[PDB]
Amino acid sequence: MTLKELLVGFGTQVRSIWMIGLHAFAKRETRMYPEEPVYLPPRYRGRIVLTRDPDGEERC
Amino acid sequence: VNVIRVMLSELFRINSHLLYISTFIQDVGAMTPVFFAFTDRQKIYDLVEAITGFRMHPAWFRIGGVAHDLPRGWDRLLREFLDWMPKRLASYEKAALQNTILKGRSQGVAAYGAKEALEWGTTGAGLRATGIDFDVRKARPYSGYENFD
Amino acid sequence: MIPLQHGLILAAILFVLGLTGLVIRRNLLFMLIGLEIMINASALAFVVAGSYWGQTDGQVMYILAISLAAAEASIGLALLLQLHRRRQNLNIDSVSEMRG
Amino acid sequence: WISPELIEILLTILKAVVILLVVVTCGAFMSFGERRLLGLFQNRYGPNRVGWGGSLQLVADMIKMFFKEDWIPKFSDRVIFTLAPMIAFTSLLLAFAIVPVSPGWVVADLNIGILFFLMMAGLAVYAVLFAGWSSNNKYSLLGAMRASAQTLSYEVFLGLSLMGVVAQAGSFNMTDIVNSQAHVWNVIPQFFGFITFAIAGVAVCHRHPFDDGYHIEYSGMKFGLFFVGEYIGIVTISALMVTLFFGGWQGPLLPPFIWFALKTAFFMMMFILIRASLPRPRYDQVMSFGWKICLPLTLINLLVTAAVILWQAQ
Amino acid sequence: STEVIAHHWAFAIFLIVAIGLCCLMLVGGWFLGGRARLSAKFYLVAMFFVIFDVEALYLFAWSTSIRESGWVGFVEAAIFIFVLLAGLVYLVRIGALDWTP
Amino acid sequence: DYTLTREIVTDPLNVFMGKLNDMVNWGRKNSIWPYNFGLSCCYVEMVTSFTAVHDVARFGAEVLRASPRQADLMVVAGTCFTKMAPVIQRLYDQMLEPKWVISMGACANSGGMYDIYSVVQGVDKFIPVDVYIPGCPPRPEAYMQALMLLQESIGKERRPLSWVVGDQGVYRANMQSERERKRGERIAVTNLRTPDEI
Ligand SMILES: CCCCCCCCCCCCCCCCCC(=O)OC[C@H](COP(=O)(O)OCCN)OC(=O)CCCCCCCCCCCCCCCCC
Ligand SMILES: CCCCCCCCCCCCCCCCCCCC
Ligand code: SF4
Repeated sequence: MTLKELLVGFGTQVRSIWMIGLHAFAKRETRMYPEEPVYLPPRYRGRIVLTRDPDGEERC
Repeated sequence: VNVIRVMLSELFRINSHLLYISTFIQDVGAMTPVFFAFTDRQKIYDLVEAITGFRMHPAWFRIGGVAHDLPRGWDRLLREFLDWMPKRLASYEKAALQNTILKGRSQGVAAYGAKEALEWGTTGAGLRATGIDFDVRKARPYSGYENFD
Repeated sequence: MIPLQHGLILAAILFVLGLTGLVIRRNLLFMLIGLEIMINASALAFVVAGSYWGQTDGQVMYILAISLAAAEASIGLALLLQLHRRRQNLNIDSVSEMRG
Repeated sequence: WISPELIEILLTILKAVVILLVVVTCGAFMSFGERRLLGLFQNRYGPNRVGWGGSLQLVADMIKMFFKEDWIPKFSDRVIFTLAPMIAFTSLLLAFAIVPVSPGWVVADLNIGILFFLMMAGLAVYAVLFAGWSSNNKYSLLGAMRASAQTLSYEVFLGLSLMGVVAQAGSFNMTDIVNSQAHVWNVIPQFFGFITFAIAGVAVCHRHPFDDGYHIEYSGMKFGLFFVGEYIGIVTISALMVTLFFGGWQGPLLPPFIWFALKTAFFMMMFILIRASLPRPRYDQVMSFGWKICLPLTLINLLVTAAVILWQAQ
Repeated sequence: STEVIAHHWAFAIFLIVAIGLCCLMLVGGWFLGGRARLSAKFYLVAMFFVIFDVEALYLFAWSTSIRESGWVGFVEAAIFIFVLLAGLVYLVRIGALDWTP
Repeated sequence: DYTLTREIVTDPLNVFMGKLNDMVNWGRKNSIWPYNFGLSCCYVEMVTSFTAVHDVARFGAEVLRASPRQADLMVVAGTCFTKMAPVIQRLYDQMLEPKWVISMGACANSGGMYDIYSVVQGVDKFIPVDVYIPGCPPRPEAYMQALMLLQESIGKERRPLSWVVGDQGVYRANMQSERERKRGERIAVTNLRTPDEI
């Protein structure tokens, strides 16, 4: 290919090298499961239960 | 109801487009930015989990409305996500989408004109890439999309 | 301490083995294999002769010999590829249309 | 049975055995470090739970490969199928066999050196060819033909890249190559030789960005043989680049082995960065870069090196 | 010189232990655990590699003794490298090294 | 209690053979290589677990081989369609011993919501399954929890060290279920956060 295309390609690869290194120098975003428990919102749709009334009897 | 549905649709559209861009970058040969794109998808999933209670299939729209109201704190999470997104988008673009190898692998591959898109029913990004400005959100407005700039 | 005669006998044995493989095999690939065996045997004999006299001329003609062997193997394998491309078989007895 | 010659024999054999064991363990632990550094490069932690710092993960992989059921295809040629991982291991192991780690700590002080490395590179492409053919698979055969053509296209100028360094050194011996770097490291005059040798060494080890595969049918300890052989090859290429372009063991303050290991680890981390960052160029682009660009560059570099070294030879 | 024979023995045990270690690694892998048309461009690339590797070996022989060969050796290898580059340019231009169509 | 595959048979486990089986089990759980097989939504959450936010790689399960001969664990993550069931069976038969199965999501568990003409009602209809995850889809940390469950089931199973000696049958422990194990702490839950907040 042309020399200008080669120099642009080498520049883009060196820029990718530098950006991946700067990603390496960043802060981790990994949740430490199971050691760090997963935060779940109050209306998260997980395990089903049957609940009770305030008097103590089952609501169903 | 219309604004809530538009907001949820745009959040999921951003999620799907992020996945598409990251998977294309991985399929060309750069496997790094799909991880950060999935972190951004995790932020979107945090907001969608807070609003609808589920990550990927919310089952939240109802006939005549939505299943619940917006929880107190949806605007804070939306603001945090909107602050998060543009720097990551620029980072992915400059790291991968402006690189020469992916451009050479992608440009000039399986091209077609407006006639091929029309006769084959091609829609979405391909049809508008052929120069036909046909979007459903503009031509046949729905869900109050005429009130958005 | 190593006789020149013994290396010459080893090279001659390799040469006659390559010649026998060149003669008895009617597949063209084994004929080319035999040709490389003989040219390597002659190169080995030349190296033995050069090392007996303590001269670099044996290794120099070894270099010329392996250059010839490389180019000749390239030409022979191109001809073998052409034969397999047009006739779909490597029978050296099939190329006998010129006789008399 | 006490004599200086016999104890020198035994001690030198012990140094060679220690070098061999340290090299194979360094290749295996640096495959584990490849996983860890890829995790670091993409903002993760990688394997860090199996043992203190994740160092016991490699033993778990070795146990899994050892106690996996050994599977060979019935229609495949058993001898070549067995032999290809053997070559892919041993070729780059004895390619390392010439590298001087420290003054007084060498395996073989040969009069050829990087010539022996070139023979080991030829054996490596033999390993790739044998692995492709022995699988009894057309797809793996075609993939091996492509990979072997690429390996040839970069092995064709690997030696000419090293030619400027040996031409300045004036001898094929590696100790003389290092001793010619006592005042200036060879990376400064042979910059083009350095980049061409780096590209060629990455390509002959089939490391990214130079990787219907020919590894699909391999399983059990043969696949582990392929991994430890290729990672030993990464170690060998890094140590060769250190000892041929970055002064080898020469350093101001630290012990020579410390400087050599630091430069080798820097080049290993550089190889992990090359794996993590660069996308994969297409095959035709890769071989056109191998033939059109780098080989004339090595030829011109050798000519300029000869002209310079004759200009200063008053 | 005991150092030379010591290095020869070190190379011998290095070779033997490396090959045997790979052998016993394969043996231990087998022993343990229960059980229950290609185009001519390939030829052209290999041929070009062979020819340029022989010309490379000529340059290998040159480069180790550049200083005592003098400037005459330099101009000789200049003609050699110019012939190599002319052949390479000839191969590139006609499409011998062009894999893509 | 254990069960055999060549019935219920007690624990057979010399101490050196016991330590050798323990270290084999340790190396097998701490190095589990999943197979890159995609069916449906649950595979999207599988590759979500492989990414940077979740980092499956801490378990040593990121190697993620593209050939079934090199894989130790098959994660069926998606729907077992009628056309895809022979592909699943052939892929599982291409594997080598030892091979475990993690069923991910409701479709691979039972057929899920798709009680339809073109869906096989559970992957256990034709291939044996070791772990099941409820979910549609399971979140990536649920897949992580199943990975640890498979590690626990692996670490107390008995397999032959070699084919030259010993019993050649496999012994998988009849594990106590997670339901009856966690019933003590699950019923004691009294109050939860109201769904009107974040
Ligand atoms: C499957 C097995 C296939 C066969 C594998 C090998 C089998 C034999 C293994 C045992 C070898 C025993 C030791 C051999 C001698 C070692 C020492 C030696 O070569 O010394 C000779 C020479 C000395 O040179 P120098 O140190 O400079 O001395 C100054 C001048 N007196 O130094 C030299 O001349 C150095 C150059 C020769 C080095 C040869 C190294 C081995 C080459 C073959 C590798 C094969 C790899 C496996 C197959 C690959 C696929 C085909
Ligand atoms: C990646 C590096 C691989 C190196 C393989 C060979 C290792 C040899 C180690 C030799 C150690 C002793 C060196 C001489 C003594 C000076 C240092 C003493 C403390 C180590
Ligand atoms: S269980 Fe649900 S999420 Fe998983 S494949 Fe089926 S429909 Fe998709």
